[PDB]
Amino acid sequence: SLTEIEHLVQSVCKSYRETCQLRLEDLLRQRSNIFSREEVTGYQRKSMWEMWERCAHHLTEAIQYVVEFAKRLSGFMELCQNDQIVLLKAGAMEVVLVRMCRAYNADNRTVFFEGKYGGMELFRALGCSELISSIFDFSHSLSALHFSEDEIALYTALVLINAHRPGLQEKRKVEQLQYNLELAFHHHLCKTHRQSILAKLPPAGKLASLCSQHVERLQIFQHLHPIV
Amino acid sequence: NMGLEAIIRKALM
Ligand SMILES: CC(=O)N1C[C@H](C(=O)Nc2ccc(C)cc2C)[C@@H](c2nnc([C@H]3C[C@@H](CC(C)C)C3)n2C2CC2)C1
Repeated sequence: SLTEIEHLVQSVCKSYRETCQLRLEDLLRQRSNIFSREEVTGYQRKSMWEMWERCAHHLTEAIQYVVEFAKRLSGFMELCQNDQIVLLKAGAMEVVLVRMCRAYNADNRTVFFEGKYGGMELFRALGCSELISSIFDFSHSLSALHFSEDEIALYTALVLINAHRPGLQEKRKVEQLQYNLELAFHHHLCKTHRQSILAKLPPAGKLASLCSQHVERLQIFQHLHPIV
Repeated sequence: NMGLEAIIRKALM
């Protein structure tokens, strides 16, 4: 029934809001708080390692929130441990990149980072100009689409609940959940006259994979660097 | 990625 679909939509939105670190209202409010040129130079002078240490700690923190998101989804806990993990491995980082568009401000090309917004220059110490620049462009594109909270919640749900991931044991159960999500999302897109938006999405697979690699590089080589 | 997996396992349990 139509009412049943709506229960699913509200439920997915509930769980997404519950597992966002800051409420979207708060992110928008704090757009005004902007790093001064001196604070920017503060970050720019840090060592490569220190900057990646901080960045990876935040990448990690976001992934954990994405895991919480999955826990609160309708059929996800019912899946076997193997499946829960397979889906999170394949999709968690991509979810993190989508959730990031919320914290990006398109007006001034700046991003929430550790209490205040600042530009791309804030991350010079990381050294990976091509990668950082791409993460900015990706977020810029998503912002241009003006995804609402509901659209992000449902789309990120579908990023996780994908039935074609190699390694899944209970493929059918996962199809059941994915199909119900595509049903609810399709209905929501129809009522809001937003059917075409998913065509406009920029590709996120290569980018998320690079972020995962950087996160892993830091865990592997921690003994070579200072205690944290 | 195995690094990602470690974070996820811990978070789940
Ligand atoms: C609300 C909240 O708790 N946070 C919002 C932050 C945010 O999404 N910021 C942001 C957005 C777009 C863009 C393009 C860049 C950034 C930094 C969120 C955050 N802080 N730090 C990072 C890593 C991402 C990595 C930066 C990247 C250039 C390597 C540091 N992150 C994101 C979550 C992984 C915490």
